Amino acid sequence: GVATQLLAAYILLFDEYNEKKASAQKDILIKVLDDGITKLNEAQKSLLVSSQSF
Amino acid sequence: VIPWQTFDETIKELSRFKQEYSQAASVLVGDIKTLLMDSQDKYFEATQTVYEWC
Repeated sequence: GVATQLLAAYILLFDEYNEKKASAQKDILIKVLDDGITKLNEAQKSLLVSSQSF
Repeated sequence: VIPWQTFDETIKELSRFKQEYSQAASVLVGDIKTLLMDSQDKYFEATQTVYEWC
């Protein structure tokens, strides 16, 4: 729900190049994608440990 | 004139052998079932990790 709106804001604001918001857009991208990789990996490890309990 | 006690001792001694080896074999086959399911979980996790990297 957060990623699908930040990426839509990225597609909206940079149809043409915006040099004033260019240094912050990269930080927002790095922050949200590094958050997502950690969350998805921990969700997979949790489901695996749950499957190994039967 | 009718040896019923030796008959009962023989029946119970032939029937205890079978109880002993059923109780011994069932635990070991259940342990092998647990080990095979654990090995299939480890196999899934390793090949899924390599798939996601590729």
